[PDB]
Amino acid sequence: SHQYELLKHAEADLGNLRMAVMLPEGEDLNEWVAVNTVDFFNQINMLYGTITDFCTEESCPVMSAGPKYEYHWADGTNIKKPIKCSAPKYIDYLMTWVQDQLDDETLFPSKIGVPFPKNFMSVAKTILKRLFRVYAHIYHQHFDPVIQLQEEAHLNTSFKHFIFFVQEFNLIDRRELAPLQELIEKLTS
Amino acid sequence: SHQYELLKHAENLRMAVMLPEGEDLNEWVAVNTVDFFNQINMLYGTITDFCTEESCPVMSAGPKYEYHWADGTKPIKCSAPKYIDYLMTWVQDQLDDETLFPSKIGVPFPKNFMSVAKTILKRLFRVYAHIYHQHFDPVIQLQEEAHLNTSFKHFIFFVQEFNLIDRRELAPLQELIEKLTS
Amino acid sequence: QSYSPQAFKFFMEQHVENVLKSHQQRLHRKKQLENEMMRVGLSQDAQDQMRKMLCQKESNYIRLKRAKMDK
Amino acid sequence: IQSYSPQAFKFFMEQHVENVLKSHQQRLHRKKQLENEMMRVGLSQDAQDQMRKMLCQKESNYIRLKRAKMD
Ligand SMILES: [Cl-]
Ligand SMILES: [Cl-]
Ligand SMILES: [Zn+2]
Ligand SMILES: [Zn+2]
Repeated sequence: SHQYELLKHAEADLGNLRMAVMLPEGEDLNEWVAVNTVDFFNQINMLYGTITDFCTEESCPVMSAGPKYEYHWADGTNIKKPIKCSAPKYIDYLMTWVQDQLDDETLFPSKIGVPFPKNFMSVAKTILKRLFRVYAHIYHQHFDPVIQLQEEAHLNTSFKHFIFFVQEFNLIDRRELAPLQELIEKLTS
Repeated sequence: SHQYELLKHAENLRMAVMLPEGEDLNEWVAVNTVDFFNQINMLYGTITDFCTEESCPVMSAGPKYEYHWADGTKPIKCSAPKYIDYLMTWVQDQLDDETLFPSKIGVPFPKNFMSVAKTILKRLFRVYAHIYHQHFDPVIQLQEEAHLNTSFKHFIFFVQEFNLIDRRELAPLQELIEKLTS
Repeated sequence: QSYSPQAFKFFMEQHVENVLKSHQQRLHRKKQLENEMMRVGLSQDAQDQMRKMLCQKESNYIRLKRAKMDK
Repeated sequence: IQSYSPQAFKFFMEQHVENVLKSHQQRLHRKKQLENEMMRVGLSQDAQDQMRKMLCQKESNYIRLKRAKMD
């Protein structure tokens, strides 16, 4: 039933990002991807910050993006044997990890002359994947709070921008986009 | 004789330099220093094919004054392009330093900022002097006289506005400074 | 660290407006530079140089914005 | 050292001087406008000091970002 409420409340806000997500004339790709990645990170961060009091251990006993999909934490050298985590714990680990990635002067240079690493696009795509996992969990489990908090428009706009960017540069496979493809097909028209 | 042109569509310059109301001195000096750094950089960049090892065997601002390198770490007798290379590289390293030239908002300037700023400005003026003395005719022929004189007029206006270069350093071009500043 | 709803809403609206405006302004600087540069000049090498430094400045700006150098 | 063409340097210089005078005039305009409007509203001396602090901070920040690098 979640799909039909999600597709009912798709209409949101009061423009076209599709031109704005495009790589500007003569702009380095890695820098663009980095900037938008950090931006989306902040967005999703405070977004989840709004409904964190609804997202408790009891409400979300396991990291779920709908009854069909269930995510497990891993893929970090520290804490490497996969753990069956709850919503707030998993999301905590995720956002903390991404935060540590963005704060790394090696992967995301702060100085001007410092160039990006060779494997930057990969970890960028990883980050974006996991951020989408957060998006999916919020959209599936804690959607009623978004409605009552009247944050529906802002959530849909943020997600729309995210999807426009990702699709613009093909940074997330559709297999990961699966839990929300029904919505993605609608927002991208 | 010989008119100094100057440009043209605008010139305030004096006014332009003045420290704005309630503006930090170090920030102003920093910004203007960087601007002048770029200006002089591409300025010398246009006539780089004339300032060669053969053409200028030593960094000279006239037969009276001769400059030698040593700071980056025993003075070295360098040519025009080599000396200027060392100079601009050094200043570049100073500007890229996050300690002396803060990029963040909350980060304040060090206490000894004015010193290295004045050093930078001295050496940049040394470049101005060398171009004006040795490689000046190409600037004329390239029709950059107006631009060179306007840049130098602005530079001198700034320096004089805040007393950042001693007259002893400005000596090789004092005859010109007296003319441009009227 | 939890945020209030009104804060988030404001952030999103302000952010969207900022993105669209910044994009529009970028395109505006590019077009403006092209028009004035075309008007009373100039070699093609010069255009390439000016465009290069401009693009470098833009990339530097978005890098600083990325580096949260606004504080 | 990287060699720039003369047309580039000239163009940059011409554009730059005009930019300097314009930025000067605009700065003074913002300052005077603030002083007049704040005087009009009728405000405490502490409040006026606060507003001036914020304006000066915004300006100083502006030229700081412009210093390395901004567009
Ligand atoms: Cl994974
Ligand atoms: Cl010295
Ligand atoms: Zn949850
Ligand atoms: Zn020489």
